[PDB]
Amino acid sequence: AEVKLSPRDREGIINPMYDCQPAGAQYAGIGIKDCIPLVHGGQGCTMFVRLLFAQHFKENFDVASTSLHEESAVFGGAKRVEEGVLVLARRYPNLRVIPIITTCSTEVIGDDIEGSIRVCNRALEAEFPDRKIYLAPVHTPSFKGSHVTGYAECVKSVFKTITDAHGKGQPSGKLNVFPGWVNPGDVVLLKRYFKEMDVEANIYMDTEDFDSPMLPNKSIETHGRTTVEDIADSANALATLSLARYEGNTTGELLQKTFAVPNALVNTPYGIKNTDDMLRKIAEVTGKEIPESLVRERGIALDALADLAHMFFANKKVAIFGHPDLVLGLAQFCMEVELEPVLLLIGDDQGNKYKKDPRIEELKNTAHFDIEIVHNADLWELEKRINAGLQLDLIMGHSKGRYVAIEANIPMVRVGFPTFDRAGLYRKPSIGYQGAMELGEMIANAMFAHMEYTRNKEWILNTW
Amino acid sequence: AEVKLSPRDREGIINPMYDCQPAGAQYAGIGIKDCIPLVHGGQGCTMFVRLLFAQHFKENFDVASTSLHEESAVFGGAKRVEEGVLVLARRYPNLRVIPIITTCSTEVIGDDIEGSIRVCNRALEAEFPDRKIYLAPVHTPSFKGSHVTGYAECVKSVFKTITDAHGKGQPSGKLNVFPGWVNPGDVVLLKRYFKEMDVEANIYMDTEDFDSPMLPNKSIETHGRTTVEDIADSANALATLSLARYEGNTTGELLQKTFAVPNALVNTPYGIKNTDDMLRKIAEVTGKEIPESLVRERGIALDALADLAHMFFANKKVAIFGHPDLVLGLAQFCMEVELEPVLLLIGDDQGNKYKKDPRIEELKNTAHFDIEIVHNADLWELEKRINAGLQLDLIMGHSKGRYVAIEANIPMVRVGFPTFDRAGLYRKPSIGYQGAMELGEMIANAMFAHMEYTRNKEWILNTW
Amino acid sequence: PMVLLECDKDIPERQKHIYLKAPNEDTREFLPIANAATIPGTLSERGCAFCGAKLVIGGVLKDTIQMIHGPLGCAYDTWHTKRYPTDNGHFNMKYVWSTDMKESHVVFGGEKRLEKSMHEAFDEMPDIKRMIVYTTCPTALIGDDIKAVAKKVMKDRPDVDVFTVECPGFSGVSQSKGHHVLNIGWINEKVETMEKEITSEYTMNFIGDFNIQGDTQLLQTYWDRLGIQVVAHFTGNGTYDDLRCMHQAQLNVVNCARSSGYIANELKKRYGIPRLDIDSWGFNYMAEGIRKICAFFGIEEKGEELIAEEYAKWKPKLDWYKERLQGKKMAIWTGGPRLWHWTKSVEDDLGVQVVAMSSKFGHEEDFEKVIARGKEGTYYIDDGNELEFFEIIDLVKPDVIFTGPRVGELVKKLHIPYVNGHGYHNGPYMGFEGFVNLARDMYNAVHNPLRHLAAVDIRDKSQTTPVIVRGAA
Ligand code: CLF
Ligand code: CLF
Ligand SMILES: [Mg+2]
Ligand SMILES: [Mg+2]
Repeated sequence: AEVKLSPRDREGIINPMYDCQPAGAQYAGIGIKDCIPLVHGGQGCTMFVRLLFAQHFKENFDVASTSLHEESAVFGGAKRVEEGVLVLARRYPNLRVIPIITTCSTEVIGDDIEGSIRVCNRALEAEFPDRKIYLAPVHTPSFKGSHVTGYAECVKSVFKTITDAHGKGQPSGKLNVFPGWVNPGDVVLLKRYFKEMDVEANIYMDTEDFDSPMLPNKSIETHGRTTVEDIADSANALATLSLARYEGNTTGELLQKTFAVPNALVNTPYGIKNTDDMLRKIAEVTGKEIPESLVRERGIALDALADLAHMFFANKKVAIFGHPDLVLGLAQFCMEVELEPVLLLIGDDQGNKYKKDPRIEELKNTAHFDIEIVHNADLWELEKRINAGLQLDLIMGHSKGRYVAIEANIPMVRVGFPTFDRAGLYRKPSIGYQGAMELGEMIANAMFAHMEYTRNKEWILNTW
Repeated sequence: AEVKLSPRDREGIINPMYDCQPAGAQYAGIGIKDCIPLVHGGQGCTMFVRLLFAQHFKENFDVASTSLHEESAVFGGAKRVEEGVLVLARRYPNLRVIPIITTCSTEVIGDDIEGSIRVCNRALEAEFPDRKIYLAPVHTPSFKGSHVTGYAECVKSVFKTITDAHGKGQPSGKLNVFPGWVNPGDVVLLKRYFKEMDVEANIYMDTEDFDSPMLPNKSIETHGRTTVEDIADSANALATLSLARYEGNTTGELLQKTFAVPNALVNTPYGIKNTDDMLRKIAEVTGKEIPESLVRERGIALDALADLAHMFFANKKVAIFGHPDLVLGLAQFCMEVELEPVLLLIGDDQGNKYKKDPRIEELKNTAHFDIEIVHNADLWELEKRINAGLQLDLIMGHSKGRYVAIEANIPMVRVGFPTFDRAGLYRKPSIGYQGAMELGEMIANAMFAHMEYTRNKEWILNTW
Repeated sequence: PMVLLECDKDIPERQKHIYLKAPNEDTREFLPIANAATIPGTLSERGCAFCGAKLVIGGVLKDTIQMIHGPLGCAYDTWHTKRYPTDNGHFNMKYVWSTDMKESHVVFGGEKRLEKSMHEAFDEMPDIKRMIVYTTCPTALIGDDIKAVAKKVMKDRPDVDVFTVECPGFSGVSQSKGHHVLNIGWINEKVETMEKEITSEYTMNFIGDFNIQGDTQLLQTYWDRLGIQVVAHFTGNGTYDDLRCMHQAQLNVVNCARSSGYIANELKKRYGIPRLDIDSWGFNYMAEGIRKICAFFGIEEKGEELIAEEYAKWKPKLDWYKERLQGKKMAIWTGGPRLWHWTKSVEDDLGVQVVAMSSKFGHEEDFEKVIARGKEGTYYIDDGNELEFFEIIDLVKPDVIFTGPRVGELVKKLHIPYVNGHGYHNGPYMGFEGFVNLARDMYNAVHNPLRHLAAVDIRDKSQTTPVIVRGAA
């Protein structure tokens, strides 16, 4: 049967799937301890993204603007960047890292960000001779790529900046791990996996503490845990495990080229097989055995999914949208549980890469139903297909697609980013064995509630 | 404002909230390693309960019947007990414990269970010289109490039997913990709390492995983990912590009277305060400090619940049904999050006890809205009150109430036993700090889906 | 006096933006500079001019394509973020449109890309016949002539009408410039291009209300009761064509004088339509507004009947909340106008003391109003930033803060509850019923067990866990 790749047939967008590159660069930066990204452009480019992160996480994250105004848009914005760096340093005495993120406006007018960084480094060295602030140029014009590409670009620039400063030294015995754009609950699960395997690793970025407590001492703990030192130590790792081709593998490639740290790109670990293959690669690189505890967690997940697959999932048609690593990985997970992912939507201009993704051939060789993969897609592409008569049983995607599912009376599982219209999702893993279990149970529970509300054999939920 | 206790006003039952005593005794017994309960009565008394456990857990549990037939109804059933014990012992060489559970039939006809036990002990001693099988008489007429009472009775009888055999030994340094009738996920949570507090404890019964894996070697691991040796060591504990007045406290009282192990009954740990008070009690009896990790889990819970309480929960009217310890505990949790539990239903004839429960006073002094507590309730009492015009925003209860909520179009969170009409609930904690957070989130998500299906301000789920 | 906060020692220009009102001062000597440039790198709360045009005003309309000529981010960022329902299924909140600008368009121009996108949008939704096109940062910089494109599209598509707004984000210093450009362009290009049937002796426009959680729909129940025809709402639950008829009204009633005073002023100048400023938040304020409207039209008795009925319905609940909120301290950290709409109404009707106020983008006019109505001992902050908010919390110790959700989530860590001062918690908040709704949310936010629980350190042997008693009106 056939997996066909097709582009959106319209020039414009209705209902964008992703945000722009600068938004993704901000997301990368907020995972770094003692980091406040500085977004060089107009004020909206900062404030709307701070809101987006508050929608997903229900937390505040600090990001600053250079406040480009009309004078700077006409005569150049270098002084706004320079002033913003100094104002951050003067008011935030613990600040260590400032990714300086460009926008459409400051790409169009040609501001020389590397020049402004030289100016700022001299000014900071003179004003604060006992501090070191790392200024990383992040070139993220919004008229290319998407937040996915901006995330990858920011990670790569920040690693290049920090590792250029420190270089290679003592071998650390640790893995570098780039999970991509995942939730705090994903990072929790990976930390547990590595602990149970006795494998030391740094996870870039460590966003576990984004789910921060309300504490009796009123302290604010909502910070990235990845430090300058952690980043610098990437040059000394045993190996890099890159879980996401479009969300950090290019940093693993840079560390391989610069420092001879071997990069191992694996399929993103959605579902059982992809998790098995990630653990096999960890055991190969480290020489550590996979522990019994993971065989058990695997087995618990399979037991749970088996209570659902042939009863409730078989032959049910699914559309999936989100980040490309998530879409392709979830399509593989869906087929393990007898779902039929017939429509996959990926939301940016990177189709020349997607066509060469090995997971497309892996789908070609396991699917018994046609699959349409729309690249450069917007969410109108989904809604239009449903209007034209595509029969879906389930949608998997982020919350900005909610009205499509609501109006079409299709159950929808919230995955990826942002998931603002349900509570607690950022805490639940989607990757790994526990994550496959949790995803499968969310799917069933969404279907079950839909059978009740629609009175569709609701009586059947007794002795399954 | 008044908290009023009233009985069901009808003689008959429509839609019973609980099963009978022997079903609870069975539940107790299946948590013991190398235990097969023997239910002395007709065949339905076993088979229907084995089905009920398969509905809740999606697992098989071994329980045998004495297969009472017409001859035994005329002449007595003792020979059926005695044959059943031997046939179990002959065919299950690793069997160690057989609670012999009576039913309505065998209570009415007066079979002498203790006499049959003497016969069987002699026969087993002669036939299996190197084996010890513990036969516990469990008197559970179905025409009083309920499965709550039967669980309590079975735990007590088993404990009496095994501790009578072994007596008091060397101090263990451990706590005995009776959590009552809780899910595997609740047991997982308590194990974690004790580990984080460096408190050694036996949790009776340890049902974590009811959520068993599907393993490459095809092994069956769906067993209780509480062993004979663990029960016998109860006599040597430092203290007993009883979390459920109606579900195990009487065994903590037995161990206090017999072996001078001091019993501390605390409120069942639904919500924040009750969990706080539990942990304070543990600290007091063990002299161990509450760890920072628990302060942080509490704070994460609080932070999650604060995203919900005043926005979505305040002034919303709730009905709760289930076991008495769960209903009273959940009512307290609801009030912490600004829900209004206006109707509490408790499903058995133990009203004379419930009128003395200190948590009723705790409600009487905290509530600002009238609360009706209906004891000896059935689920028709909920339906009838809705039909007469009680306005509810939420129901919390077990799955046998599902059609009340479905037909009334009221969102329902599944708690307690059995929760067969949603996937995976047995693995999610409801007690503790993590449990409070998960309950709160389930509530919110149920509300959110309801808003979508009913088009009730569904646009509001964006920037909360 | 003007205040130099500790966190501002290195940006001492902030002193001119922060007033602490003290006894006997001539307030004329202490008016914060407002509507000035933002200081880079401060974590100012300000947004951009495009936001003020598309998100705040234009996007409220129920029947109009919102075509954002720019790269995709500006569109993504203004979608799923507002709470302005309609009576047509919330078309306005379900969709956003972009021209998806790419590098080729930056280099060689984006006018054809815009043209094609506009035709596509009209083709994909053939029932929708109205559109607003907005420029964004890059499309303004490259000089695309969107007015010309729109005239070509209207020639090719006689069924449509298109309005254009040149409002890149870097224009002005905040959202405010977007308001201004939209207002002045709409009066100049679209008012007086259509008429509608007049069905009442009494006609008004209601200017500067954006139907947050149904505020406009709630107020409409008053106008229907009074027999007054609203020619146009600017722009809550509104239509593009209603706004083309605004010159027909006898009276302009203004709530948001900040965003929408411009058009009221121009309608007065051009057409002679008087401008009436009211407060549509606040219980006693709403009665004053209805009495002024009715005095203008000579329908005083009708207004008294409405007011008497609403007081009988809602005043007892309001007073219940007042008894329990009296003396609580509040901060308001919003765009600007709500500070002057709310400082004295919460004091008069709920007994609440507003101790700190911050405006993202208010003008000096808005400070004149807020300082006139506000208390001594209160801080008045223009273009506040995050560190300042922490210092102000230390100084005034609020019981509740009305602000946006991200700031709400930050101050939660300090055990300070919030109410969403922008999108509301459980609104609407305008009118009589709405002030009761506001009060309820404030009460539930402050009288919340979770706050007391969060203070308890379970490791402290001297501490127990409290039980708090609440109430309900
Ligand atoms: S201040 Fe305002 S929101 Fe910013 S760009 Fe300018 S009009 Fe728009 Fe747009 S695509 Fe992304 S979000 Fe920006 S970098 Fe450009
Ligand atoms: S074999 Fe059949 S199901 Fe059994 S009792 Fe007899 S008719 Fe009934 Fe009833 S109440 Fe419980 S389940 Fe029993 S112990 Fe009595
Ligand atoms: Mg199972
Ligand atoms: Mg949080």
